[PDB]
Amino acid sequence: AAMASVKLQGLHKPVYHQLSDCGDHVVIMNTRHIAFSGNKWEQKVYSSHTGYPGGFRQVTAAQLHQKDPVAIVKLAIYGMLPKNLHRRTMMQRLHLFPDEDIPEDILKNLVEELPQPRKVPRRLDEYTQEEIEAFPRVWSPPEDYRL
Amino acid sequence: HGKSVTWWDEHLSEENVPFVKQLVSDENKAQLASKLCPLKDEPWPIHPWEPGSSRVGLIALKLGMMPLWTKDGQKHVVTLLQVQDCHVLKYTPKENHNGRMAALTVGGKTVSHFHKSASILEFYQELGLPPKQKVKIFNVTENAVIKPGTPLYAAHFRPGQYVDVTAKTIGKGFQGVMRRWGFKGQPATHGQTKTHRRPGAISTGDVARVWPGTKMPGQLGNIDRTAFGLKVWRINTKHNIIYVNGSVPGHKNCLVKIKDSKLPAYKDFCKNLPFPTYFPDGDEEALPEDLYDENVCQPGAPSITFT
Amino acid sequence: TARGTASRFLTSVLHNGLGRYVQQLQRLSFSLSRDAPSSRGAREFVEREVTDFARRNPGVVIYVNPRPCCVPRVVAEYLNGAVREESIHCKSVEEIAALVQKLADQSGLDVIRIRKPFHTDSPSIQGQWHPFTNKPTTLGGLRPREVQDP
Amino acid sequence: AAPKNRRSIEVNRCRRRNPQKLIKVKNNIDVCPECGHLKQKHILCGYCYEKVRKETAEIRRQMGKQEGGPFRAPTTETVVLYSGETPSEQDQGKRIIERERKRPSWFTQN
Amino acid sequence: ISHGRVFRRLGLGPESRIHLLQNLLTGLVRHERIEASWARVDELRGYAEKLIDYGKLGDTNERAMRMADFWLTEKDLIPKLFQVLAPRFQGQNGGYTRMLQIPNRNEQDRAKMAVIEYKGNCLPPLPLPRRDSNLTLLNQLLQGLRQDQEASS
Amino acid sequence: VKCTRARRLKKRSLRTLWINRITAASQEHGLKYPAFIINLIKCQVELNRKVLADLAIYEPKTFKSLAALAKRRREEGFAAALGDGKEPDGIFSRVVQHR
Amino acid sequence: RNRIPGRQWIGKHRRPRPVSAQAKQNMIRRLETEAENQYWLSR
RNA sequence: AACAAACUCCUAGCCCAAUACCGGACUAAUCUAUUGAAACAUAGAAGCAAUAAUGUUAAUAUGAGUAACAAGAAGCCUUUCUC
RNA sequence: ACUUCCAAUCAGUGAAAUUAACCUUCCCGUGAAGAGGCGGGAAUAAAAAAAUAAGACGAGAAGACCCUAUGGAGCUUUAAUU
RNA sequence: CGAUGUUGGAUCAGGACACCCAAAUGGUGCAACCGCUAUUAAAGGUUCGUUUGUUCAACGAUUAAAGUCCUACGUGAUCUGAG
RNA sequence: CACAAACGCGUCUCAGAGAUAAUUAAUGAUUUAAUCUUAACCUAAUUAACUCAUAAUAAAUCCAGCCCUAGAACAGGGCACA
Ligand SMILES: [K+]
Ligand SMILES: [K+]
Ligand SMILES: [K+]
Ligand SMILES: [K+]
Ligand SMILES: [K+]
Ligand SMILES: [Mg+2]
Ligand SMILES: [Mg+2]
Ligand SMILES: [Mg+2]
Ligand SMILES: [Mg+2]
Ligand SMILES: [Mg+2]
Ligand SMILES: [Mg+2]
Ligand SMILES: [Mg+2]
Ligand SMILES: [Mg+2]
Ligand SMILES: [Mg+2]
Ligand SMILES: [Mg+2]
Ligand SMILES: [Mg+2]
Ligand SMILES: [Mg+2]
Ligand SMILES: [Mg+2]
Ligand SMILES: [Mg+2]
Ligand SMILES: [Mg+2]
Ligand SMILES: [Mg+2]
Ligand SMILES: [Mg+2]
Ligand SMILES: [Mg+2]
Ligand SMILES: [Mg+2]
Ligand SMILES: [Mg+2]
Ligand SMILES: [Mg+2]
Ligand SMILES: [Mg+2]
Ligand SMILES: [Mg+2]
Ligand SMILES: [Mg+2]
Ligand SMILES: [Mg+2]
Ligand SMILES: [Mg+2]
Ligand SMILES: [Mg+2]
Ligand SMILES: [Mg+2]
Ligand SMILES: [Mg+2]
Ligand SMILES: [Mg+2]
Ligand SMILES: [Mg+2]
Ligand SMILES: [Mg+2]
Ligand SMILES: [Mg+2]
Ligand SMILES: [Mg+2]
Ligand SMILES: [Mg+2]
Ligand SMILES: [Mg+2]
Ligand SMILES: [Mg+2]
Ligand SMILES: [Mg+2]
Ligand SMILES: [Mg+2]
Ligand SMILES: [Mg+2]
Ligand SMILES: [Mg+2]
Ligand SMILES: [Mg+2]
Ligand SMILES: [Mg+2]
Ligand SMILES: [Mg+2]
Ligand SMILES: [Mg+2]
Ligand SMILES: [Mg+2]
Ligand SMILES: [Mg+2]
Ligand SMILES: [Mg+2]
Ligand SMILES: [Mg+2]
Ligand SMILES: [Mg+2]
Ligand SMILES: [Mg+2]
Ligand SMILES: [Mg+2]
Ligand SMILES: [Mg+2]
Ligand SMILES: [Zn+2]
Repeated sequence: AAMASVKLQGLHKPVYHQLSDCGDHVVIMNTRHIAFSGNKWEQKVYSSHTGYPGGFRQVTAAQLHQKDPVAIVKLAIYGMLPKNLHRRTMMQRLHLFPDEDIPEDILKNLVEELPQPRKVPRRLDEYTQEEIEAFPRVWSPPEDYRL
Repeated sequence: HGKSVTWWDEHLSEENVPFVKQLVSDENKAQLASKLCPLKDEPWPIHPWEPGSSRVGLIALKLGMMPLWTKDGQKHVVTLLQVQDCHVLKYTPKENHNGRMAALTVGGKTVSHFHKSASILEFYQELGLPPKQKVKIFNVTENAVIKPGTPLYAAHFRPGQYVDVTAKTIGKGFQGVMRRWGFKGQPATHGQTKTHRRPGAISTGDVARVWPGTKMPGQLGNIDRTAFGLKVWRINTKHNIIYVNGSVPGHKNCLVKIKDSKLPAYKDFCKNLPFPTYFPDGDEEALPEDLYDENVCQPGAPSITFT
Repeated sequence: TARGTASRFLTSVLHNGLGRYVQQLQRLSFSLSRDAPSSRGAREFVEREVTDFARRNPGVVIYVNPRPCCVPRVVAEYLNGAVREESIHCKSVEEIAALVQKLADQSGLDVIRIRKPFHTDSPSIQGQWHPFTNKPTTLGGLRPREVQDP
Repeated sequence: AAPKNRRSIEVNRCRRRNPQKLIKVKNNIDVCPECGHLKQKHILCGYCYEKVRKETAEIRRQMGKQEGGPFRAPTTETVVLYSGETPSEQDQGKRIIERERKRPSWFTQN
Repeated sequence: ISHGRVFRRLGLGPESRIHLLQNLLTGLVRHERIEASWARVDELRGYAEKLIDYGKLGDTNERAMRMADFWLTEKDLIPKLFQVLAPRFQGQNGGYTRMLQIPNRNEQDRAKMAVIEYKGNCLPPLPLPRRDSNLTLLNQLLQGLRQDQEASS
Repeated sequence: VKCTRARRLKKRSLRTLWINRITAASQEHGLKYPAFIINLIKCQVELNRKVLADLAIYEPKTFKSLAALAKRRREEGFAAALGDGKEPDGIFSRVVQHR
Repeated sequence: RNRIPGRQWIGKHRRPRPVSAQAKQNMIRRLETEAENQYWLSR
């Protein structure tokens, strides 16, 4: 959301000004595979009130992502944009897709892809045999121990 | 251009008003009688029944109520629902209506051409049917699709089945809070001053507002309601009359949406029923005049003896 | 306030001062009195400074019309057609000289709020910023997720 | 209850000029074929009916003079005859009303 | 909730409702053409239709005489009903009276007026709304259909 | 009253606007605003934020050189810290005093 | 839901506002300056 | 690091906040003494200045076209009916 | 349940308390200690007619309770003067 | 204090859980039944009468149970005025 | 129940899947035992909420007039054979 919020407002254009209608579309794909840091999948809760008495609903982050795949990302951006009346206008330019299923119309409008903010660590099975042999063996286990 | 309002009878001469009525009347009979061969006009393929399949309902007219007695001596009240003119109008593909089940459109009883919109009349002209009064949307699985223009009869429901009823209830206008919600009223004689049917306190002092769910006087009655778990006792063939247990919503001579019951207990109770609908031509046999449930005391049956 | 009055951009009339400088003041007309005590400042200015002022500024025409009046006035007209009324009622000799000298240095445009303290024509030297002025070009101009034709 | 503040003219103009409160135009106005005046499609012509009502009053005024009593009513049918006419064979046996003016065009003899 | 109610509340109550229609009906019998408020005239039409039915019964029937005694408040109209109105109406069954909407009264109340009259009255005819003649352009086009239809069928 | 207070705030708001434009044009070259300013002052280039914003918009090439100058100066500062501290000042880090 | 009784900066119960890392540095910077102040006044 | 004040530098100056009380310099509009004569000057005098007293008089709104008020019917027009 | 007077629509005449300006939302927190206006967030095309009275510390009477005033008066007496 | 109308009931109830009932469970000086005690859960429900102005309390009958408390000890521009 | 209706004291209908808290059990390491695991993988028994399947709503642009089991007004349903 941090880099997506900047693009929507236009804070990357040196011609930026709040009165001007400068603004750029942002297309975010693979929003079902977001990785919440720490235990925020079970601790962070999104709450809303329907207005009617007894209509206070609190939903865990895991539950909300299981029902609406794009709700987690949309709410994060929806709270980081400026709280003026332009927030509704600039949210319409944000396109979210749960997976890599984008209509051909949207694909033809793209220009460049922003780099990923977090470097994805690789699992053990993704390391090549050259890397495994390159890393030294720290210790020598005894031969008589049963693993 | 301030064009003046006009109606069909404005410019018709006295010698042509009967002629126009005859002209439209003859077209209706020719069009209706030309649809009486659903299986002889290249119908869509018919698939065998499968678990979890849904059938097509009807649009019927509520006549009235009759008492009915069962073989155990108990008394039941049945509502006479008559199917006057029922035809499937249009078919919507699965992915264009809901994404899970296809939609089949069913019309109501015949009405006059002279009091419908241009688009509505044009739509029926392409199909070749007289205009209908009420049009409802039915959710039907892909294995029970019916070619549009296929007539439907009251034999579509066999006695012993449980059906639902959806229709607009009796509108009682702008009714007070006592009638609408059932709030108790204030006493009538122990000094009460200009307060006998008012709701009273409507909120609390602290909140300083009225909650959205608060009950207040307003419109009552003219809304869509559904009745579930109504058993079918008797089916009449020549008059196309359906008997349903209990009371159905809606006033007399109204149009009622009838469908198979969606309650969990009454699931998959359509294997022993016509699928996708009753075709009189295919059977090539005459059904009984009246179809009775096994627990119904027929009018031409011997008197009940508890010996 | 700014929202109450009009505004104009910093503009020089007839591109003055680019090729040559032309004194935009055109004429002055003094309406003083020979007997009113309030016209003493005007009378002293005419006797002493008017003759010397005309020599320094040969491009202006000075009219003196001593007539019965109560409030002495000086009217200055400029080339662009703007006429500015002024009052020299009961002012000292040196105050008149400062006021007249100020009228000689004004370009004649309306005295309202100036939106910007600068004016320029064709300021986009070596190019102006557009969202494509700093983005590298991809081989073949391919979109981020575009499949190659072959 | 009493108002809390004075309503501004901006709010009042919105309420006093709402399309509901404006006068709706009428599109069912037509010219009467006989007299050329104005009438509505579903309403009898005002000028033509007033023409009939004035004549009807004169006929009824003549009848009153032919029955002096307040409780005198004919036991037979009534026929109205104008100047230059005589009762027909089918019109015999009925009371006769005489009017001096010529028979009007709109009134039709049978 | 006024579902199924075919009557209207007029005057000071159910009793005054009959008396108001009693005076109007008496005026209608004597004069054969009266004008009143459209709502009151609409109610009067129902009674005028059935009063002729009692007249057709005869001068000897006791119920008809008693029924006509109450409604005809002026006693010189009973012979008229059984000897003029009833003999005149023998052919038609329900086409006894006509109702047309007179324009609004030129007074403050601006009430909706109506004119009620008996068939074959001895008065100048009302300006009835005449239909288009068969020579009109639309009627001529439709008459072409009828001639062609009758030629083949 | 609001006219005078806004006039005081007019200078603050325009200064804030310029910094956003400078940050926007600096992030385009991969250099943050805090690094672009301190590493430019070390080159004894006394340009206020007003003219830097104008160079950002109307001088895309020149602003790149200033951004290039700041990045080169910054990389020299880290080299001295990484070393023993006895390294001679960088070719761009030499301080010239006018007297 | 949770309120600070009375005024939030006076009384027995106050706001739990903690000292920040920036505030610690400000104290040290003034302390270093004042440490130099009392050395030049020594002799 | 950075961003950040009525603080402090920079360019020009007419070169530093305020409630009760106290000090000073100017001044709108009247009349009079002399000037002035498309509306002023130096003086001398006062019924000498109103965004605020549930202020006074007069006029306007808002609440509001809202609350509330009245004529028994038909006709031949003033005669018959209903109470 | 049903009638009449009210009521709502149409035609005529047409008043009152009230009113700083209002382009007059909800929640939590703050605050002269109970916020439509502040702060953090939410909601949000504009108007009309008909209803219910939680809030605008609603409208009405310069609080009758209570205290103060070297402010009054009525009543009683073993107050003072007479 | 140029007014924040004051007990109880009637109407409508919003909320908390320190739970009276309804659901799940640990312990017992828990064999079963009837109990005592502790953890978890607030969507729904929590009676009708005699006396007192009564809230409270006593008593009769019953219920799965007749919970505690906040809401200007909710609610008089909705009613009641016994106190 | 003196309207062709309204009404109760009368009649009719009332539901599947996921998901959980305390708690219970399997496999097993830090601690080659054991051990329900703010150790991992898989898996089991299990309150109420809650969410959802599902059902209701569905036709842009005849509308003067009359009728209506539609209705304050405005809307809505009928007016071909009746
Ligand atoms: K405190
Ligand atoms: K209220
Ligand atoms: K008080
Ligand atoms: K509860
Ligand atoms: K362990
Ligand atoms: Mg109704
Ligand atoms: Mg009651
Ligand atoms: Mg009273
Ligand atoms: Mg009463
Ligand atoms: Mg609130
Ligand atoms: Mg309504
Ligand atoms: Mg009716
Ligand atoms: Mg009436
Ligand atoms: Mg009628
Ligand atoms: Mg506080
Ligand atoms: Mg503190
Ligand atoms: Mg600063
Ligand atoms: Mg000072
Ligand atoms: Mg003070
Ligand atoms: Mg003076
Ligand atoms: Mg004064
Ligand atoms: Mg004034
Ligand atoms: Mg007042
Ligand atoms: Mg005043
Ligand atoms: Mg005046
Ligand atoms: Mg007005
Ligand atoms: Mg009002
Ligand atoms: Mg009224
Ligand atoms: Mg009116
Ligand atoms: Mg608003
Ligand atoms: Mg608050
Ligand atoms: Mg706010
Ligand atoms: Mg805010
Ligand atoms: Mg009203
Ligand atoms: Mg209202
Ligand atoms: Mg306020
Ligand atoms: Mg209050
Ligand atoms: Mg008040
Ligand atoms: Mg006082
Ligand atoms: Mg007292
Ligand atoms: Mg004292
Ligand atoms: Mg005293
Ligand atoms: Mg005294
Ligand atoms: Mg005295
Ligand atoms: Mg004494
Ligand atoms: Mg007050
Ligand atoms: Mg209570
Ligand atoms: Mg509750
Ligand atoms: Mg608990
Ligand atoms: Mg329990
Ligand atoms: Mg209370
Ligand atoms: Mg009370
Ligand atoms: Mg009251
Ligand atoms: Mg109240
Ligand atoms: Mg009392
Ligand atoms: Mg082990
Ligand atoms: Mg759903
Ligand atoms: Mg319609
Ligand atoms: Zn005419």
